[PDB]
Amino acid sequence: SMEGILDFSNDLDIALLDQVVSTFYQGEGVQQKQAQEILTKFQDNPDAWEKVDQILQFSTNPQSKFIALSILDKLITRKWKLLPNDHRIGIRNFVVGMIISMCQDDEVFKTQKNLINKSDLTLVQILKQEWPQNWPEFIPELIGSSSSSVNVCENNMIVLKLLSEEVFDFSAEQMTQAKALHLKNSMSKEFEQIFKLCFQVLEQGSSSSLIVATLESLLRYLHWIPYRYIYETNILELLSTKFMTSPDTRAITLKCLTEVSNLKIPQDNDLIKRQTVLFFQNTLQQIATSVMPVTADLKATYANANGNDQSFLQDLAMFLTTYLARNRALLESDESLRELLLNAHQYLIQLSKIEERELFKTTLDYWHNLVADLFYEPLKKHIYEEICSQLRLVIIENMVRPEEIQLYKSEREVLVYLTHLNVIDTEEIMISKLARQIDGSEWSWHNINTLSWAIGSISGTMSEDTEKRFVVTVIKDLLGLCEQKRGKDNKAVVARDIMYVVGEYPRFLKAHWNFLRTVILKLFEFMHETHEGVQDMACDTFIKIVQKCKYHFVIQQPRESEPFIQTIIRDIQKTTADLQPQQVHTFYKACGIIISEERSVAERNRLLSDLMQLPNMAWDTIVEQSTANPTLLLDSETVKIIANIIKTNVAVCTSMGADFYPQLGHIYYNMLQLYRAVSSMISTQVAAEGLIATKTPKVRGLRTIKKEILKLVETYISKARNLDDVVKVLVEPLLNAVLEDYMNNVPDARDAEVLNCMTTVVEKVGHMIPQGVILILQSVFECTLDMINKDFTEYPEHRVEFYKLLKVINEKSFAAFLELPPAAFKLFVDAICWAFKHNNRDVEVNGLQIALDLVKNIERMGNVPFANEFHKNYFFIFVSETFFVLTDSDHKSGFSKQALLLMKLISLVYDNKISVPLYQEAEVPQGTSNQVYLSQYLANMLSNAFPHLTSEQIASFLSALTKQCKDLVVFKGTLRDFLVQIKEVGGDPTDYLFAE
Amino acid sequence: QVQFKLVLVGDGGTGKTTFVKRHLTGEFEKKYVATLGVEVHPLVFHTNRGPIKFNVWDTAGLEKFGGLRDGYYIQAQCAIIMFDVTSRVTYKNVPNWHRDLVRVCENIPIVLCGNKVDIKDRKVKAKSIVFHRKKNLQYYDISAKSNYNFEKPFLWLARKLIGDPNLEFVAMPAAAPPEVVMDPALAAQYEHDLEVAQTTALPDEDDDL
Amino acid sequence: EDEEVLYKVRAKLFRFDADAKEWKERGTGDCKFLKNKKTNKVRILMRRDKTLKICANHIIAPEYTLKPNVGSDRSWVYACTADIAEGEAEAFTFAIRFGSKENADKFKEEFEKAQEINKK
Ligand SMILES: O=C(O)c1ccc(N2CCN(c3cccc(C(F)(F)F)c3)CC2)c(NC(=O)c2ccc(F)cc2)c1
Ligand SMILES: Nc1nc2c(ncn2[C@@H]2O[C@H](COP(=O)(O)OP(=O)(O)OP(=O)(O)O)[C@@H](O)[C@H]2O)c(=O)[nH]1
Ligand SMILES: [Cl-]
Ligand SMILES: [Cl-]
Ligand SMILES: [Mg+2]
Repeated sequence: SMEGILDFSNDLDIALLDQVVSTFYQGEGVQQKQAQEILTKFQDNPDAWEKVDQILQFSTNPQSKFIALSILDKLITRKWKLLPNDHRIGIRNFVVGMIISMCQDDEVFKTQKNLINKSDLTLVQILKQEWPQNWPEFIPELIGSSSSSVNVCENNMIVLKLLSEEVFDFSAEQMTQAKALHLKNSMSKEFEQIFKLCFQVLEQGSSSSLIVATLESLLRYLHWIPYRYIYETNILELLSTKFMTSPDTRAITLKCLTEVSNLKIPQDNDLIKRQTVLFFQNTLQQIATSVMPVTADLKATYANANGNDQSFLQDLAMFLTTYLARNRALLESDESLRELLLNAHQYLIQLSKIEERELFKTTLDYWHNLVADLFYEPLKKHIYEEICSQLRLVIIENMVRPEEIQLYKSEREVLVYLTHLNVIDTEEIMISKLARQIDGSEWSWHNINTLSWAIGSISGTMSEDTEKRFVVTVIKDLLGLCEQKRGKDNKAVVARDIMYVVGEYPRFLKAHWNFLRTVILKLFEFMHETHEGVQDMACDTFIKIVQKCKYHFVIQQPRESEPFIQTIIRDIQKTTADLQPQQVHTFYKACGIIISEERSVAERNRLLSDLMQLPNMAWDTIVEQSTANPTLLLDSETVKIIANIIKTNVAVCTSMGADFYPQLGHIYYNMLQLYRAVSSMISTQVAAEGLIATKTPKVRGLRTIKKEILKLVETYISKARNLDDVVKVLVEPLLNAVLEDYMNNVPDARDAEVLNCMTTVVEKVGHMIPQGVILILQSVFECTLDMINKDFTEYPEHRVEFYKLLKVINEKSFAAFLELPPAAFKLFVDAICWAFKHNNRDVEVNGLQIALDLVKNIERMGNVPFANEFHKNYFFIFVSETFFVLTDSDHKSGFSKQALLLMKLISLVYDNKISVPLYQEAEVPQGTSNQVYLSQYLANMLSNAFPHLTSEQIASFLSALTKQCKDLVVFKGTLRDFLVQIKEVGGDPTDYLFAE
Repeated sequence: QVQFKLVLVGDGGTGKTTFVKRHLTGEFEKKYVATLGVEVHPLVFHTNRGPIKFNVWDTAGLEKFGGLRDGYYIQAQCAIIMFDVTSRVTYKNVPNWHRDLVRVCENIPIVLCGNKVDIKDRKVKAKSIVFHRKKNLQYYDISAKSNYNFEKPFLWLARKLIGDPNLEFVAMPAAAPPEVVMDPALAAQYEHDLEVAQTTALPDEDDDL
Repeated sequence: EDEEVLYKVRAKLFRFDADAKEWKERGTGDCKFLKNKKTNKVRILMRRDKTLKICANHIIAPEYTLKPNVGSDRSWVYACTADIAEGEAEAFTFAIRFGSKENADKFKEEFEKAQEINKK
């Protein structure tokens, strides 16, 4: 029976609508859901707007009226200009009348805020259409109607707030540039009268709900009004005294004073400087006397979360940081403003102790600005000594782990600046916090961790001598703390923090070889501790120390028989015997970093040979047994050994790059034979067991071997220095091993990593292997396109790697596309346009870049038959495909590159840089310029796609577009204007003449 | 038991439905099926202050599937605004969702959630996310996929709605489960159903669990 | 608690949805084998990380058999006739996955020990 309202042939039963709406808002389960669907179909009926004035008059349900206003809003915003003037004036007067009537009834004003606010927004949508050109008296009549009633006055403040938001805050995306400018100038022209009314209400006072609504509208005005309305009236004084004293007005007043602090203000005027000081002094005095003194425990207050305390304290942090970041110099050179300056900063110290991450970050951004200033600005640090001392304790007690990247960075930078400003105070706070870990008073895992992160963060800031004494003191103390602690949980925590601290002080390690040596040998002992976190931390600390101190492992240190790298390699089996595979790979990666420091080739190659001894011997015995009998691979355990050998090679190649070549050369031939043998096993497992085989641990293990081989080759080729050897030794066996295997596997068995490996090969040596690039395209192009051209979802990794490969081929070896037969070239153009339609931002962006690069590649060919045949066949396909993704609202992330592509395409024709006619003969006079025909083709295309536009709108848009096809920012402006106009009927064609 | 209307808003594909479903059933839905208008689901948490029920209005982010739009916000007592940290446009649209929401719901606790922080290539950097500050929104980095901070939006809203800053999620005692006898008539039924299930692969076999 | 913890292991639990012919995750957290100190009956009790909501609550019935999943070397699938995690006792096809083959094999050992305790 609910479906009754969807039958428009019969007059609407308001009592039935009221029941559906009640069922939706107050009902449950299946009933709610059905009411939901019916209400949506009702609202979306294009004639539903004719039912609105009936529902507004005769409904008892305020939710029905709300939904009626939503229906009205779709008409006003999309189709308003289709209505006769009489009908528009009728709706306008009904809406004003309904608002005034609801406001004059005290009961309705109190209880129907939802429906009044929705009515106010509906009126503002009418103003955007009608005002001021067709409604010059609106503002005068609103000002007039405001003295008739306190309810109407308060509601008029809501209307003016929403108007200001719609015109100044949200216009950029929702209106044409010309229409936004028109409404801004219109509000600007009449603001004097609006302000007069707002000031009177604030002066005349009385009703708090009216005062709050007026201050809410002022917050919006402050985004755009000139400073003189604030500084040349009593308003600064009222905001910073009266409105700070009462808690109803205090939150909004603080937000107003924050925006006052951001007004554009003359810089060379002592009276304005004094007014800026005064409102700050007044605001802080009202806080200290009516809210809380400077000493108050804001951490405790915030935590207790009474009433609006949390929002108030957030707003105070925003006010203090905004004002002081701009104005603290106003308070710094006058002795009588010193107390105000330090009290403001003392409130910020108290706010900084609140346990609230997002508030802490806001105060931390201010502290960064201040201590950066004290670091560089002459004669300022002494002012803030006591503020800085308290801030050192706040930052040290709040230090997060370096894994929280941005917050750790911000904290580190503040602490480094503070350490420079007073190294003795920083050291004393850190040593005394350590003492309270040792005496147990502040002991916990969190507390020793946070302190260790803080101590780590200031490495490099002290003089080498001060650092030396500090580091020894800290390590001695953490060692004592470790001894003192009982049970492996506690000891592991302190051991990880010792490893952490030592790893952060490379300058100290580099100066003290005996210390560094002991640290490494101690890290090697910890690599045998199965206690959770200890092996991982030992390996992470080892590679971190090696990255910073590698030179010390590659020279012979005095009183050593050999470079320490030889000692590490000699004992590597024993050292790594208890590590998990990923930890062994880190260890081998670290050794690779050291070995790359050796610039003697013979000695480097020998260290590399010695490091790879264990994986090379495991490899050799497998290749002997594996080739002697192929069936030995099927064994789960051998697959794991082979993958871990390849991963060890990847790890060492990651740190050695070009230097890795001799080791790659040792395994290369048998590694590509193993790639082929594993490929056979996957193929015949899929044949025997079905596509499900690709999910089995055995086939995933085999595929891991193929992916690590491709990863090893891409890792080497991406860092290779000798490209002649890459082309002469590596490329041919690689293409033979991987391309046909990729092509001749079923989609589900094809490795996307093949596309990734080929991208690096084309990137690095594409110019040197034209025939190899042709072979890459022939093997991967059509079979990969067929995997990804059925939907936007299947084979997401192939999708991404496919367009990265086409992008690099189109940049480096475009001749490979000239070699394609016409039908394959057509599939390439189809593939590019397919990329444009993607919502996945990786593919879409590569798609548009390939299109740009392709146009550039064709332009480069000059006036020749392939270029001419490209334009004749594809120019209009690229223009229409680009316009499609510009206008369909489903591809907004690609806007910039769509615009750049369309600009290139239009500029080609505007410059007469296309030699042949784009039209086929007897379609237009044979003289006809490509410019005239492009005009005609676009006018026709836009007219059919957007039949509600006038010929005038389309012609003006295209006239603007072609004139602006050398000015990207203006062109984009015109495109955005067009995207606004296609959403409505009767868009003004003169909007496309806009100039700033 | 106290029940509060929670409205979930944000761009299409930001993870609103995924996040709710994970909370309702524990499942991770990999597929994008765009919400049509709104989906309403009751969601209960057990706290040291007793059970709290959220009536979750999971709204459509796509304009063409928007349905009643701000009609869904009427009498909301709390809200989540969702964006995707892998999609800059979804953060650019946060002020538009906030505008439409607070025009209907003027004084409600609101959490801003940056979803999909599990994805390595993050596009909306920590430094860029400041919109919550002047609007007094709580902010969390979340992942519906890794469960990073997955409970935080509800725990924060529960503290705000109950007015107890020390409210915690608790474990409800688990009843002794029944001892039953396998029906001899449906023993053939069960071997079939188990065959289908053994030969369908578990998803995400590369994850830590 | 009126129960002794015999075994605790981190796990992800799935239930098979026959309609969508797919595995749907039900929760991640500590899977516990709990021995009732009154009846000596051993149950699986599993709670989700952070919400602590129950995703498994059933007797380790002697008639249950742990089978491999085709996809995994660190999972078991078994039919459960009466799980009360979501309330009303329901039959599920469950799959439980662990951090390693070793965790999965240890789980199987413990699950059999519990089946024998439940036979008494
Ligand atoms: O001057 C030297 O030749 C010298 C040699 C070694 C030192 N050590 C620093 C390395 N060390 C250490 C102890 C346990 C763990 C670690 C860790 F691996 F870094 F975690 C390092 C403790 C020994 C230190 N540093 C000390 O502070 C120290 C050394 C020995 C002691 F008995 C007491 C202090 C100095
Ligand atoms: N990587 C990753 N993907 C996620 C995450 N959360 C959701 N997704 C995926 O995002 C896609 C969209 O999720 P939905 O929940 O349908 O998005 P929505 O916001 O409800 O979309 P609309 O209903 O159109 O507004 C799905 O493919 C999800 O699996 C996350 O935390 N990480
Ligand atoms: Cl300044
Ligand atoms: Cl339209
Ligand atoms: Mg959804």
